Amino acid sequence: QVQLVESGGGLVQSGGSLRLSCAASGSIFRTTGMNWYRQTPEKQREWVALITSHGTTSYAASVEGRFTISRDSAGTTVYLQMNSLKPEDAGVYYCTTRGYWGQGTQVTVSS
Amino acid sequence: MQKKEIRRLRLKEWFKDKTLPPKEKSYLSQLMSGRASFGEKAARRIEQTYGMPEGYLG
Repeated sequence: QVQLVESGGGLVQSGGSLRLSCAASGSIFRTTGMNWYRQTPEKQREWVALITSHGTTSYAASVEGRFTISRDSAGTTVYLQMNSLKPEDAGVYYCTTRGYWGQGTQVTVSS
Repeated sequence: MQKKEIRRLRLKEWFKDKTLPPKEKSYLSQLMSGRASFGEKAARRIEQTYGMPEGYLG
């Protein structure tokens, strides 16, 4: 009923930057908030950031000040901009909304 | 517990693994504590705002 597609992952050097995107069916991100999560080698499903339908945001302590969550101009796509990446940001990043979950996209930090 | 409070318990549970948005932290806290009220129209509104599953709050 709702499908979600994460992209923008890949290999990135320590201290580098990357921008993940989440696409969501039915232009739902125009009127609905969402969350990002990640699964790292040690521990599982750790909340990362959120953006509401209002455009208001919050971040986990471990990424606050380095990650920035936003929408594209159309409002249909949500970005998780990352900078100053560290090896401990490596993992599978998932977008979620309304109980639905993307397949995820892998971030590998080299280094 | 009472049905009024279970709805507030659901909200608190949604955010337990999260930080509250600086701009929303006062209103969110009021809803969780009960100093602001929490009707059906509002419950659907909050669920859409944060992307909670439909009917998550009741």
